[PDB]
Amino acid sequence: TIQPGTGYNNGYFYSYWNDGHGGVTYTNGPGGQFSVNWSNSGEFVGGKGWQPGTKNKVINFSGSYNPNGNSYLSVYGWSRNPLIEYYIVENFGTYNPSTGATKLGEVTSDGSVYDIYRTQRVNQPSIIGTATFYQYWSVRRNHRSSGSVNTANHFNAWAQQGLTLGTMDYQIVAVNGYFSSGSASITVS
Ligand SMILES: O[C@@H]1[C@@H](O)[C@H](O[C@@H]2CO[C@@H](O[C@@H]3CO[C@@H](O)[C@H](O)[C@H]3O)[C@H](O)[C@H]2O)OC[C@H]1O
Repeated sequence: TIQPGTGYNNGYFYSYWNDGHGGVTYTNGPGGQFSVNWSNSGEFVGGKGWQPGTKNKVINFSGSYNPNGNSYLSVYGWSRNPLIEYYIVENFGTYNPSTGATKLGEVTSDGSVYDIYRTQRVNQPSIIGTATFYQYWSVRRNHRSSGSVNTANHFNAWAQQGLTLGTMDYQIVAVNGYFSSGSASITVS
């Protein structure tokens, strides 16, 4: 079990963040493996991957994802200049993160269609401090907890629709949570 923060474990970059509310335990395991157990958490996100990401990485993931409430399983990361928080959402709990959001396209990739959206966070935490910034989403229609993600298909589709990315910062397979409970065990490569 580890502190919120970033670093490397068994060859993989990890990032683990929470809002200080408690109720979340994040564990690094062998190789590309990590687990998350949470109960009446606040806001958090953690996982394993790369620092920096690339714009054509093929990300593989496998495991078990059992949210009880608001939670996502995604390819998650950031760009700088412009500052963008992005998600390729493979599964989720009680809330589709695109609810109420403007649909800006579709993309077929890795066995499913995905719907593309853009949202905005206002004076929220980020990799550069409190800021206002856009979020890009691909939301998979066919939910799963194992597979491969050809990231170039999403980044290219986003760019086509006017959702461009800057320089890549980190890029991980992550479990997100917002005031919820659950467990998950995921292996990345
Ligand atoms: O110390 C800083 C770290 O705390 C800082 O971490 C980033 C903080 O913002 C986090 O993003 C939130 C995760 O939840 C999403 O649901 C929200 O939309 C985000 O606002 C991000 O994951 C962390 O990496 O990085 C900067 C350090 O100096």
